[PDB]
Amino acid sequence: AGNATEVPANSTVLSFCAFAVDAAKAYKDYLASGGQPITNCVKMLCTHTGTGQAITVTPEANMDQESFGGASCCLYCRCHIDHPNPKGFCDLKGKYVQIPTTCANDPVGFTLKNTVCTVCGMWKGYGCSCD
Amino acid sequence: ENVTGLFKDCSKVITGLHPTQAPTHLSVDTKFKTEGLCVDIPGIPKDMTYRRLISMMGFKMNYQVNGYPNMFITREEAIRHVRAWIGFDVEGCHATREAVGTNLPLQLGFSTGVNLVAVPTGYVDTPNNTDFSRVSAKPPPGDQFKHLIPLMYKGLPWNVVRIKIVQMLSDTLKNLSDRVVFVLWAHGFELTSMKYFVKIGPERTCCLCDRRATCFSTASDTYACWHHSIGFDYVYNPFMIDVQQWGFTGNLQSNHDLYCQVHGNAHVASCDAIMTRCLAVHECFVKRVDWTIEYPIIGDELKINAACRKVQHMVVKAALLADKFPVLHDIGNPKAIKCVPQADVEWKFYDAQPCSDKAYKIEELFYSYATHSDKFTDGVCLFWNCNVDRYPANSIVCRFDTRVLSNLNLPGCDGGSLYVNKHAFHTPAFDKSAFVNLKQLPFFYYSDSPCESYVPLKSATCITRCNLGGAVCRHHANEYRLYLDAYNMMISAGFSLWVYKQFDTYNLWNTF
RNA sequence: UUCUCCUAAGAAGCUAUUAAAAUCAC
RNA sequence: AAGUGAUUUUAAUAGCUUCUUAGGAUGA
Ligand SMILES: [Ca+2]
Ligand SMILES: [Ca+2]
Ligand SMILES: [Zn+2]
Ligand SMILES: [Zn+2]
Ligand SMILES: [Zn+2]
Ligand SMILES: [Zn+2]
Ligand SMILES: [Zn+2]
Repeated sequence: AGNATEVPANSTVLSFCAFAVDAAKAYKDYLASGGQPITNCVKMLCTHTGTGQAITVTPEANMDQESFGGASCCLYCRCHIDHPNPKGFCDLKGKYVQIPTTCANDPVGFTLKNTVCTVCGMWKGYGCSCD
Repeated sequence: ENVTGLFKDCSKVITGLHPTQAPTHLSVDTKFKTEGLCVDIPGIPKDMTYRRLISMMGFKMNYQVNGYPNMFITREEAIRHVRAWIGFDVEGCHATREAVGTNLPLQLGFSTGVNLVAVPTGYVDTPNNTDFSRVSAKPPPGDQFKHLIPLMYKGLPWNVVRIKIVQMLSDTLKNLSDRVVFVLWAHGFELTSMKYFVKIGPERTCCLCDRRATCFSTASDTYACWHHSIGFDYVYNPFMIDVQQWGFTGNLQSNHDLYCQVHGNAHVASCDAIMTRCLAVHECFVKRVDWTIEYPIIGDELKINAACRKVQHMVVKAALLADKFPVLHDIGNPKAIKCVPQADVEWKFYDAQPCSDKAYKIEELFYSYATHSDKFTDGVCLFWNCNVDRYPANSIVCRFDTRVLSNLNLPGCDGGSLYVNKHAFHTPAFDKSAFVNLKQLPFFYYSDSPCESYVPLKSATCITRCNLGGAVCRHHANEYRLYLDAYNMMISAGFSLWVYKQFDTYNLWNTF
């Protein structure tokens, strides 16, 4: 009884960021030890012709991004632990995220290490042209 | 099967979730999934109020990372940390209303005999963050676990029973070892129930100290050893062994009672934790003294062993030089180490089994009373640290009294206890029926060393020509007091000397 | 008549999926 | 109304091998 929501490939990296004091730094280091990054993420069938921003309520990406399901990428909403930012709310859960396809094999590692630029509205560094 | 029962949504809501606010792909309902990739439809919006209990059952700690020390250890490094075994059994309830298909821990019990009774809580999934709140439970249907029915009403919130644990481990394991090795049987629902009080991470060090860090604290993000862990929530990096993967078939109560018969309310949450390590202790230590595995020094290890060797070198020489025994038997010494080399008796080594040497012609023999009641009739048999059920009528026994509890004497199987002092001796239960043929030993000191030339001591227990006279010499007063210190320290350590019926302390006097 | 290949049929097996039946641990 | 798994048996289905049968065509 109960709908299942996890595949056995992640069963050994979610059960290791679950028990961890800081599961951000404890997942950066999991990849370095030859492990494989988190899969089974949500991938949206957008049109690849949209204003590519980090977080938006509707799938909007360029020809080189790929809009994912926001929650799917927040590692914390993916191993069901507490979010570290004040008040404990996820800035992703509920809003589509668009990852550069250069790294779209493991978005869950992208959002953990990159950062959204405030006024440029895009992924700081991967399009943040703040010259 | 392509799935797992881990984080399996346990709600009773029919439909799935929106593309966003969906953890994985298998969780987006069939209204959105089209051609292996989800699509957004503005016809239906995302949710704003909902809660979906999450089943944290089926954790797999088979990871490995370059710094992170692993939990599950294998016997040979579980047998080296035997001072830090804590049985662990958690008995749990179910989920009933608007949530079905999951267990969640209710009563926890460790081998310290400590039932803690948490409240049924579980990680629900608000549309913003994975919460941690009460969920309505239902005691397990049946009768063998009937005691769980009136217990679902008298619990504690977790953050008040996460600190009862660390204030309980850090009382037992405070002065035995520097880690915790949960000796758990199922391995199943005992990792669903460690998500709530265990963190892990790279091996860090006690703040304010230098021992290994084995506690955490979400208030002041800082670690501690067992000593400086006052008011600390989580255990740090606990190791844990799984006992039924050592190859046991059948439930616990019928896999334990094959050996021990004094562990008994076998379905509560803490007598199923004492059976969980009384069965790990037994079939890991019961039948050998590995010798090869040294142990760290907790305290008094040198002095207790030195006092034991002194008193053993003492009493056997006294008995031999008193009763003029022609031959002396020996049982249970691994090598051939003659305790009194300056003797006339023939040291026939009736060892239990040959141990790594044949240089001294040690014999192989096992001792039982009904078998060897009339085999040894000549001389005296030295049963130093022997484990026989009953001792013969001519012997010098030193048996460890297993009813004394200390940081050395860990609890063991079948009433017997594990005395881990530089080695692991599994002495069986200390019963009075074993000493029906013997008596206790009086305190005394006898030496043939000539007297040489401060508080005057007058005690008839000391046997020296100087104290026989009016004035006691300073070449025997300090010897008497040091021997008294050794004797009392050993007796407090827990050994118990026994001697044959005809032992007369006066027979030593006429030797002078 | 022989060889190869193709189409179909029948057989047995392998692995994959679905359903129920039983057992064990929890 | 529906506790968690693990391995078992059969049935239903798909994929593939071999064997047999029939058909077609090539070549001697
Ligand atoms: Ca269990
Ligand atoms: Ca139990
Ligand atoms: Zn999140
Ligand atoms: Zn910018
Ligand atoms: Zn410390
Ligand atoms: Zn027992
Ligand atoms: Zn003297």
